[PDB]
Amino acid sequence: EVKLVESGGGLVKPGGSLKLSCAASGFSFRNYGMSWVRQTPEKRLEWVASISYGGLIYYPDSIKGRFTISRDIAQNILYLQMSSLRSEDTAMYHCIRGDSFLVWFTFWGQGTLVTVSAAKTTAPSVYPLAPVCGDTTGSSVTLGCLVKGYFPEPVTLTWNSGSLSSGVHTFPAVLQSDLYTLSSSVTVTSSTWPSQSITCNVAHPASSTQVDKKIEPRGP
Amino acid sequence: DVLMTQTPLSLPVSLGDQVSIFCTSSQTIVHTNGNTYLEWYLQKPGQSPKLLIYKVSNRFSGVPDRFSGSGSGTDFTLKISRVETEDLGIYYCFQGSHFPLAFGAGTKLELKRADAAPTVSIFPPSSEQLTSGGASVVCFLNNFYPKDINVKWKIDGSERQNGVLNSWTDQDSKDSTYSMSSTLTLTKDEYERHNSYTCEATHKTSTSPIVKSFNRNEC
Ligand SMILES: Cc1c2ccccc2c(CCC(=O)O)c2ccccc12
Repeated sequence: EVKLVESGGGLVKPGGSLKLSCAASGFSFRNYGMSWVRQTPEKRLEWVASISYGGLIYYPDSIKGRFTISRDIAQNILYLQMSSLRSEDTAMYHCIRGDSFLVWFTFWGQGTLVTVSAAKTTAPSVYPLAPVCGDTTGSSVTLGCLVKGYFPEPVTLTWNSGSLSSGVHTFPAVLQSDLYTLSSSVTVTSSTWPSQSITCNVAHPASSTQVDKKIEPRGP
Repeated sequence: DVLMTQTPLSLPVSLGDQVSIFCTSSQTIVHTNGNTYLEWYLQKPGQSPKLLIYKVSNRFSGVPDRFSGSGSGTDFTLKISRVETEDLGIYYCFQGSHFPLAFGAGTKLELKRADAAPTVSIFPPSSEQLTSGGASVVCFLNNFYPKDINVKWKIDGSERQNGVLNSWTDQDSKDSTYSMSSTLTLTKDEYERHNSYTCEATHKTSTSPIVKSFNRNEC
């Protein structure tokens, strides 16, 4: 069974260096063309580099010079040395076996995440979002939770420890200024809240953070 | 350099539909060996991209018979004769005939449903954040369809189109709608400088925006 396993991904500061490895199985490098393709946070696919079954190397001008694909044919391991790293180099890296002059990316590896940032491990700021005096005048009531300025990703958010599942919307994090911010909303019946307890449980493993915030009605 | 263009960036479909996804090259993509290396990939949520079609029209082994490929010159096309629930995800085209090898932006195959007005919820800064010295006004525009929407903020009647962070959810696997969070971030002092915070939503179901507001000092 053909296999391609990427390793080495992780957090690296700008301008820094990192080495990615790709262990192959099921085939030999002397018979297949190898490549690295990355998917940026925006979900865009970019070709990074490729080495032919013969040794021929190819790089796109943006990567040329900064990154370096090499291969250990003996130990059937593909590599990608990264340096002169920028934040745009942040993406999931996949090594791929292709068929020379037939198909470029026939078999993909699951990938390894490389994150380039100067940010430091920062526990999140978890704030309880209570509704304004207006909204609450109806059948349902939407609550919320603001998880601001945390690093790195990811954090885990639940409502009432998971007890509150249906009618939830946890939004994708976004960098505000080198720090991640995320938000979740939970809609429930008017007689469900505030009558019944509703809590936003957020955890940020990297900083050994496990906070809980109960949503209380506003007002004087 | 050959740039690959994909449209639409989002194709709403109903299951059982015969669909055609298009991809164009900025110029011809014929390798010096006569072959056209145009490939199509399907990235299924959570997984990595997988080969569907290679060299314009060759279906890769193991790929369903409902997928086909065609094209010539600068126009290439991916066909799915009858869509299933497994075919939903993003489709990428790619040309490897010339260097640098180019990927298309991708086309997201999504599900069509009945229009749904968004539920707009506005939330003033938490009493807690205020003590830390900050003020983030969040606003949720939930379960709406189609996915196209405009969120406008107005602090004291005056539009504040600066310093706003927006995030969108992927189509709901259950009801098939979309939701979005829009967080305006100010400072305790700047926030205390205004009274009226407003969140307006322009959905093709309103034109005359869905408005939710509050006054710092009162409601
Ligand atoms: C997969 C793959 C190819 C797949 C399809 C067509 C050509 C490929 C080439 C060589 C491309 C060239 O010389 O222009 C490769 C060269 C090096 C490594 C892989 C390659």
